[PDB]
Amino acid sequence: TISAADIEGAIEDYVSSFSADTEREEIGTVIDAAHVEGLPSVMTELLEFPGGVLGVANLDEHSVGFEKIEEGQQVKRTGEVNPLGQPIGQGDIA
Amino acid sequence: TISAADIEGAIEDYVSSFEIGTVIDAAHVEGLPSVLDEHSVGEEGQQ
Amino acid sequence: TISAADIEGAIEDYVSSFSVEGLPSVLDEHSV
Amino acid sequence: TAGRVVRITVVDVEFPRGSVPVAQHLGDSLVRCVRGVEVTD
Amino acid sequence: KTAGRVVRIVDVEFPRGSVPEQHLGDSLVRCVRGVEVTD
Amino acid sequence: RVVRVEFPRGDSLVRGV
Amino acid sequence: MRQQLIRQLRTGLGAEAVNKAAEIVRAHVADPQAQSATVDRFLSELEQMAPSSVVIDTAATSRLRAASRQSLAALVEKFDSVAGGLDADGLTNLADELASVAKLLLSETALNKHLAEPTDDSAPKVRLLERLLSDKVSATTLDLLRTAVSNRWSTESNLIDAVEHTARLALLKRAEIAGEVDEVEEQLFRFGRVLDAEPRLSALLSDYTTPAEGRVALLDKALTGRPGVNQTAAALLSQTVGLLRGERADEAVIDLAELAVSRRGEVVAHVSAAAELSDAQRTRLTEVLSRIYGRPVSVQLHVDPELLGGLSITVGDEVIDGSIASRLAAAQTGLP
Amino acid sequence: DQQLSAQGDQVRSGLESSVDGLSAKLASRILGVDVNS
Repeated sequence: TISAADIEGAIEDYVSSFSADTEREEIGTVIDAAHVEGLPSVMTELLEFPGGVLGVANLDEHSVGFEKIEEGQQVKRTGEVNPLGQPIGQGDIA
Repeated sequence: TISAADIEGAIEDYVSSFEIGTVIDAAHVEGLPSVLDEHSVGEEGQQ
Repeated sequence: TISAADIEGAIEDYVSSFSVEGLPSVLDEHSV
Repeated sequence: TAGRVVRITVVDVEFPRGSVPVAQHLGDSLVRCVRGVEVTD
Repeated sequence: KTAGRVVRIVDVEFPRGSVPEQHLGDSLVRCVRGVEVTD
Repeated sequence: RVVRVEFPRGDSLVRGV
Repeated sequence: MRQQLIRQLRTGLGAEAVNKAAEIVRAHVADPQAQSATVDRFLSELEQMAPSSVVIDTAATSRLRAASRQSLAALVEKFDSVAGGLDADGLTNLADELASVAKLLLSETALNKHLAEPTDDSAPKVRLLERLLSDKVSATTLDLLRTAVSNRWSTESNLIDAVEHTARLALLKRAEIAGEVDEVEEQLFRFGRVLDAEPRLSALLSDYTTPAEGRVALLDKALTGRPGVNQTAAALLSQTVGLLRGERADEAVIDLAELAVSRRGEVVAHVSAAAELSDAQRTRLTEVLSRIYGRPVSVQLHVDPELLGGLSITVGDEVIDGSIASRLAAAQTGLP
Repeated sequence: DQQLSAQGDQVRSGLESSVDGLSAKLASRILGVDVNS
């Protein structure tokens, strides 16, 4: 009794509602690995590394305290089941 | 360019100009040369 | 108005020109 | 006349030259009580 | 080029952007001084 | 002289006397 | 397996749809007019962006501590007061003298240590300076040095850094007097770009173990000594490479360019565009960036093909990412 | 699961038609302007 209508509806709802609003975002750079320079206004915080990797911001005047992470990569600040809460493959969790 | 070797004497006068120590850490006191290493002697800014 | 060939030639010419501390050909950038 | 957090781990704060108040005096106007947030004596 | 050289004996330095995929910063990685190294 | 010893020529740093 | 079956079907359908969306995006972007339209749309979006709350972007010399930063502010104010009447040749002499004094201080570690140690009174420092080099430098140079040493510096190295800064300011001022500030800005940015493109050359130039004269000669023979190089930019770059203490050559050139633009009061904005912009587009971008950041901004273009459209601006530690490629990546990762 | 597999294959084959439309819509969102293709 697979409702092909449901399968179509999920994806069309995702596509139609898709939105990625550009935002003024503060970035740092990995200096070694993984210390991050920059991110002047990071909280004592969840950071995003390329490939969607997640890290946790040890703050010093110099620098802040799994896909490949390399020196020079750009690190973004988020401004805020594996321990992250992501399911690990029954599907997304509301 | 410019070069000089007699500067060695000149600096002496400057250091010869000045004993009072000043607290830098807390406690370490800089100064008191004739009184514990080169940097300092084993509230900040106090004399 | 810059040619990479000129840069390569100049740097190679200079490298030829000027070519426990010391012992470079003997362990880190400072000393053995 | 107000400090500003410098290191966070034990918060190393930095104050103006004459306004140093705070569990230690690291020297160079730093005491050891988001970086850069102002701290009042 | 894009090939590194041995700095410390091993800490190997690479040109910027050529760092092989422990990174010590300043384009160095940890894996005779100055010998040619390739990745 | 003594620093903590200083001699004319690590760096010879092997007060004021 | 039921819910797993729906999950598999949704995953396959979404993957195929997003792959075709990427294909369509790349096909549409093929047209340069499409690139222009995307840039215009992103600019339109920028006009709606709220002005930055942190009007203090600074970051030109953020590495300086509060004490040394204030001392350098006083020193640059004194230099600005002094240089008003000085002539172009006088400015060149001042810059050369300051560079020589900076290298002298760097060589003589003890002298710099003594002359940079903070103290309540400065008269001994002034006397030491005068005895050392009262005659070897002009009156303006000696006044600048005495003002510099009168203040306090967090670290002895900050003193030589400040002297180098003053030399750079003198060179920039003589460039300004001739009315060639924009030309020297462009030349400095181009030199930074080429140094970045040739990391081997920068690394060779970015060592202080070798004699400074040799590195300056290399710079002249390779990059600086060319028919089209502006004289002021040549002198500034040669002086900077001569006085290197572990800073990367490309980083030093970028810092020089940033300081040059700062003197005008502007701020450098590194806009990475998919393709070249139009004059109207450039003016609109400058206006929107200036109003949002609250300060006039000089825009540096870095044409990058894989951006695929839009722009990617960066000022200080802040980045505004309008690249179409970023949208495609988000769509790829945004699947349920 | 053979019957479930049969429904899965049949339904994915059937949905292979409308999929194109979705792609276009998605493009329109990331291009920011409607794309007819």
